Amino acid sequence: WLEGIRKWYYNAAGFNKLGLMRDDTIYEDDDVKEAIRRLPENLYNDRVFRIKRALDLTMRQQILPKEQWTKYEEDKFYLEPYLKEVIRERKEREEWAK
Amino acid sequence: MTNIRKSHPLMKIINNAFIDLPAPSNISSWWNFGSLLGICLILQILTGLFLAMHY
Amino acid sequence: SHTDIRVPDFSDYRRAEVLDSTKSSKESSDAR
Amino acid sequence: PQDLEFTRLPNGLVIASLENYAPASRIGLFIKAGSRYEDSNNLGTSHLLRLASSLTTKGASSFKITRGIEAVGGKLSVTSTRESMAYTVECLRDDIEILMEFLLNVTAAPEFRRWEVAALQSQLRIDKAVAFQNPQAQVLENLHAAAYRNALANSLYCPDYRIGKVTPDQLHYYVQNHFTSARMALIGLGVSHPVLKQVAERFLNMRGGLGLSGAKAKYRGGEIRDQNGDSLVHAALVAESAATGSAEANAFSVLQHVLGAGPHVKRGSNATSSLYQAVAKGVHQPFDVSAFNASYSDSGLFGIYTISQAASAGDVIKSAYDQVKTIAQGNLSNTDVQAAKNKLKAGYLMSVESSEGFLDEVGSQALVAGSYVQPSTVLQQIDSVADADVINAAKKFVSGRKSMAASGNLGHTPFVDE
Amino acid sequence: TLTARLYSLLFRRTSTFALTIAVGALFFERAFDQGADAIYEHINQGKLWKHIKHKY
Amino acid sequence: ATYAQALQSVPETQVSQLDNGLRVASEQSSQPTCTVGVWIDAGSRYENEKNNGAGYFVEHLAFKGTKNRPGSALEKEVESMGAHLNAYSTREHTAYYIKALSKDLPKAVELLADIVQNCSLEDSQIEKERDVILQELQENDSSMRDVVFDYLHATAFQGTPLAQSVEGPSENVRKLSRADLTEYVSQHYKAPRMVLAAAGGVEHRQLLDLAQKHFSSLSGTVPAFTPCRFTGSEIRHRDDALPLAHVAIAVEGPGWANPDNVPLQVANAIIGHYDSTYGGGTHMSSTLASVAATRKLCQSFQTFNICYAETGLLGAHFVCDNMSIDDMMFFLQGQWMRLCTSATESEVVRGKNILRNALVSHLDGTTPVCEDIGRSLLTYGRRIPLAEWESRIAEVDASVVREVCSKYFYDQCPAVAGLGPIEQLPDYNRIRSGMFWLRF
Amino acid sequence: AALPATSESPVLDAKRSFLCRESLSGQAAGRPLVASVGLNVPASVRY
Amino acid sequence: LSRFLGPRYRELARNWIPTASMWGAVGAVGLVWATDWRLILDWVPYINGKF
Amino acid sequence: LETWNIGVVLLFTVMATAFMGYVLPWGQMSFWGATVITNLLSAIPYIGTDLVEWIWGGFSVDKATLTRFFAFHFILPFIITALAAVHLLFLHETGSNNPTGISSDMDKIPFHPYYTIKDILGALFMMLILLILVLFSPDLLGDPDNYTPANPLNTPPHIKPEWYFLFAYAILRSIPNKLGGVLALVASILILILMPMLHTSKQRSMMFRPLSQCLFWMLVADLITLTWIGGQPVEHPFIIIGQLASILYFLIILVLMPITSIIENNLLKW
Ligand code: HEM
Ligand code: HEM
Repeated sequence: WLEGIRKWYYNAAGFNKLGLMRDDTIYEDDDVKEAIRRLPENLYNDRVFRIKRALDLTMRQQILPKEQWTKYEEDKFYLEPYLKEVIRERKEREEWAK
Repeated sequence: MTNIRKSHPLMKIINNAFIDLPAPSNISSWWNFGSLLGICLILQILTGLFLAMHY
Repeated sequence: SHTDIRVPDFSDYRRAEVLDSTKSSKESSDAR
Repeated sequence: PQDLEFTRLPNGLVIASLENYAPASRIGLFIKAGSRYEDSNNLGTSHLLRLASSLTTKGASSFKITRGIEAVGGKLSVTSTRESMAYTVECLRDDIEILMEFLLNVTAAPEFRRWEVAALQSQLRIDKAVAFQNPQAQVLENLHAAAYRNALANSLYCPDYRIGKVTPDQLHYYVQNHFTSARMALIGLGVSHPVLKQVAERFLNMRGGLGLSGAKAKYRGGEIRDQNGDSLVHAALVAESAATGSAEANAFSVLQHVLGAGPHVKRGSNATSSLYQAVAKGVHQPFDVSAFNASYSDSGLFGIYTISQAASAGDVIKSAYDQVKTIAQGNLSNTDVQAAKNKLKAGYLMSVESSEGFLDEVGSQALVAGSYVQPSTVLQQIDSVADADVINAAKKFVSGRKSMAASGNLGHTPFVDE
Repeated sequence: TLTARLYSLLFRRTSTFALTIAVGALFFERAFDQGADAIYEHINQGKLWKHIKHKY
Repeated sequence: ATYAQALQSVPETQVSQLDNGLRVASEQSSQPTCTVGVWIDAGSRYENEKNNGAGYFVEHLAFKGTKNRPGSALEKEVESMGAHLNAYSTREHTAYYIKALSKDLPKAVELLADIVQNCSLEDSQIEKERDVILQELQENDSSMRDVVFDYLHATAFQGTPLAQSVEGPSENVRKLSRADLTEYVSQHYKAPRMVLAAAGGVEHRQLLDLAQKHFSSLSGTVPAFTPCRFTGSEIRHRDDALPLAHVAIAVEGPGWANPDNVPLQVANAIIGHYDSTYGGGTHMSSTLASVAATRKLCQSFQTFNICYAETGLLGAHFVCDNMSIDDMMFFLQGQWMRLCTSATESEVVRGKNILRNALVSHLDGTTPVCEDIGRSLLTYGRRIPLAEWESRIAEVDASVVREVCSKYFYDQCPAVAGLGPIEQLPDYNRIRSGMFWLRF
Repeated sequence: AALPATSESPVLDAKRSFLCRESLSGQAAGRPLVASVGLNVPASVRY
Repeated sequence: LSRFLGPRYRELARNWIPTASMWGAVGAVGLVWATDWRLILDWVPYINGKF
Repeated sequence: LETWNIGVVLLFTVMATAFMGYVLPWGQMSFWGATVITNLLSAIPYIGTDLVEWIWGGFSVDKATLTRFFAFHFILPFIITALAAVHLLFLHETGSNNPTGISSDMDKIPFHPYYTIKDILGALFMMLILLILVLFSPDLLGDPDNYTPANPLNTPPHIKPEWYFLFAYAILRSIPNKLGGVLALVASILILILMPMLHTSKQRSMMFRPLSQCLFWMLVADLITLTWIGGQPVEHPFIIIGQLASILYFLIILVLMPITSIIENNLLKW
């Protein structure tokens, strides 16, 4: 089963122990910066507090209680469509440039 | 009418690099080894110079 | 009053190739 | 060069095409979507909509529209009046399909993305400040605000407080309620009629109906005065006249050209302008005066526009108004009305010389009247206007309630009542 | 003129300007050293080892 | 039509000549209105320092009365038929034209001949127009673009009559007499230097009969034109009270009849234009336009190709705040260099499309066509058809653009005008160094 | 578009002054104002 | 790479190839001159006398 | 990028400084280590031997080499000081990364009270370790043979460079070819310049990447293996061990780490 491996890897990655979603952990390049800039404000504020809490947690070398961990089946890929659209625009500019 | 630490041209840059610099609240012990290196450098220049007084 | 503004004569400083106002200055530009 | 072909589809959309065989083609989509369809809650929505072409649509991104229209040397323009919005694409006749797909994406499938819309609020301020560098823009805005209570009272420009607050939902609601087929006319100069029909078939099937039915414009009769110290005073004084396309409206056009409706001769003296001569009899300071005509579907404004020195503002206004009253008293010769008719007819024929002017005339005709009439009919309607019709017209202006808008140092400017 | 031709052929582009400078530096080093050396050995003629070596 | 058949179907400009040498040119349509005018090879470049401004003064007095139509009578006649009388003057050309109904062409033509032939030049009117022209000089001072282009002409063509302004200095305005103006008209308003153009519902045979009935009196069958040296130079007028700075930079570009004009115009279309009221902004194909929109570096920029008979101003004018002039220079000169060395075919294609669109869209209406006919017969001695312009554009590629922009822009001394808060306008040596690339 | 526009648009820039009646002539308004914008053209207003 | 390739970038390559090869000749001559590399310098007629 | 590249430059310069300084005592190990690592430069084609003899100032490592090495060793740490200043200048353009790999601008703190005291305690701990070394085992990390004066006519039976070169030494001793050995030794540090181009993960840090952590600690263990092997003679077991260790060193950085990051991306459904 591919999803067994996927849920195993999601547990082992351990950003759920900090209350983070997957899209919270993405490396922030220019595409991702524009994607975060296009978020609706409620999602942006949720992202900001989640990340601040995780930074506060790792500052103490602590993790959340297991009840508060992000469940694998409840991870919202909130940033995925904005990133896909940003990347589509970049790819279109490059196709024009050739 | 101003804080010297922020107005004075040399204190301005010292302040921005080592006092009022925004640093992440959660960088661990692995982030200490930058300053350690800067200290090591300094130590090597000090002892070395005093070695150079006799070598 | 901006039509009252004339560039002063620069003849004293000009290279001999461009002292005449009636001549194309391209014809000496490369040489200059 | 063929004849104008005009048809109206079952969805109520009008399509009119004239293939003149000119190297360039010009396509305009004309919509009943001016600022008269705003209410007090969405003021400035249509101004941002005017600025909103070249944003991302369902069929083409913003970059795609900008780059792909500039690739063919093309032009995309949006021109608004208080009652209409015209979207025009102009290019060479070989590239009209690309421009028409762009135009149809812009008008029928707009996306109004929240970040692009929030990055467009700054051009409301820029655009309005550039327009307000002309002192007449705000005087005409105030004249409409003071002449009307609700609908035509709305500015072509966004309220300052509404800048940064026109939401994408307001734009979507606006397009969904005003950009409907029985409110639209696609007019192509330099295209074939079946091509425009296929274009009108691939899109423009929003509702095939009348959208939001805007309110009737209610005459107010108020006065708005804007003291701002400007060296000159711009004053507009109007009464309600008539709706466009009527015998009374034509009488008001003839009256505008009897009184004087702009200069014919460069640096001249406006000798045939009776208003100008009346003002120049006693006012020896620099000035301008014209008759002002503003005809709309359900109403109109006729009056006088004056530009004068602050000190001589009252004298100019009284002089012009008393000349109009003298025409209302039955002092109007046949030669002056013949000259006014000649001015009006020549100006109408000269307005449609350009492709832009002819397209605008055909588009406004298709919206307001739903039918096209050749210039010869327009000219004989001007000819039919009698002397008593002009005398009304002048009486109706004199006896009619007045709305006034002035700007400048108004210490010597009269009020509507004095 | 000659300088117009030189500019049009060798000076207008910076790459060709630089190539002219490089070739000129090579040939200048050769000719300038040759001339300066001849001057120095004429001023000091008979005094140098080279002038007198052929006796030993 | 396929735009190749539409160009081939454009009506032909018909040209004839009177014995006096007056050329008669007309492009006929089926429109019920026409524009008919006289274009004269007369300008400020034909004036010296004592007469400078006389042509503008004569244009001022043109409609103020002739010996046949005193004062307002002429105006009344024009206004009584719905026609529009207009005039303009440049450094090389002068024009008087009427927009009339097609049935008013005889009278219009008559009205023109009188105007060019029999202007009263009455001294009382000369004093009134003296006052008017002084006030208009002060009005022109308020226009920063007009001032910056007068400055550009003054420094680029210093010592030559092309540095002169059209209106002349205000001292000449105060000193010009009736004898000055009568001499100017007698030496410059001649039939061999005039062209009677008409575009619209005008038959050429009828216009020719009108010209033979109204213009045949004119000069039958002499001081005219010396070349104007161009100078790399700068004129900087600093006024930090001005909100925005205007900067105009131009190299010596070709004259009217030079074919290099067609590729150079293409190149200018590659750089394009911009102001802050544009829809496209950051997405514009012009690199400078997109950088100016992204960074808000300027309020506007325009490229220009000003032509005179033998030289011209090829360059750019931009308006920006005090703290961005430098950037605007850097990105503009860079574009010039990028075109001289690495033009690239696709943007040459875009610029060619832009140029064709500009040429076709400009000639919309009787008045632009009448001006095209008159100015074209003055500058080329011919109306160049749009099919020919298309042939000349079609023969442009990136190699051609690279070569011509190299010939005119690369390593050339520009003339520079700065007006306003221009402290950050770069020093002339820095601009001059920006006119070449070390990488290339 | 391909053509630059009779007038480019500086916001925050004084446009022009009118000091004579000859220049003032034609500046009075006679028709309702229209507003025009364009992808690559200066915005205009007309009265 | 993908953002690269294409007709425009190959045309830019062709456009800058003469300048690139000219700078290559400049670097070549300068390197031959600075280090007195006889391996090439022995073939340059007048410079041959320096050895 | 900029601070990482400055750091690579700093690494090379610190290595050059320490190498030239170790010759200054002029013991047997000083002399013969200088001999081996300078003769490594003859493997450069065409200009190699001339480059070595020019660095020597003569036919071998001798008086000229020692005095010039003292001069370069004196001056180089000041160039390092300037490069560390530029390093920090580039770093402060973005601030510091953090262990999560996520931008932390919403949770920044002033440097002074917190990280001045944290850096001071770190310095005290470093001083503790250094002083244990200096005052209890001064010779633990050194070779006894450098207490013998240099003897150009008597090669030490073993010639091992300092321990902090041994990994590279092991890498250079893995491949028989002289020039390929030198190129591998330089590549084992120049490969640090490839880390940004080899990054294929969606996440900046390895905090949430278990398999990349596995590979990272394999790389650390392999570097420890190479240090051990470079300290050992070139003999039967150590040759094959060092060869596989060098291959693993490059095969992790260039191959295994990017593929594993791609697999981790897919496991996260991105
Ligand atoms: C002369 C020796 C060096 C000194 C004095 C030095 C100094 C510093 C200091 C003080 C910091 C900030 C504190 C920290 O995060 O550690 C730092 C960060 C950094 N250094 Fe160094 N450094 C040196 C060598 C290197 C080397 C060899 C590299 C690797 C190529 C490097 C790359 C970095 C990077 C990437 C950072 C930022 C780390 C982060 O924020 O996550 N430096 N350095
Ligand atoms: C980057 C900083 C430095 C490093 C890494 C460094 C490293 C070394 C090393 C490894 C040695 C050989 C130690 C031994 O005998 O076992 C040494 C010796 C020496 N260093 Fe340094 N050094 C540095 C800075 C300096 C400076 C700046 C000077 C001069 C002011 C200096 C002067 C000396 C002297 C004179 C010796 C010879 C005496 C001795 O062996 O202790 N050092 N250095």
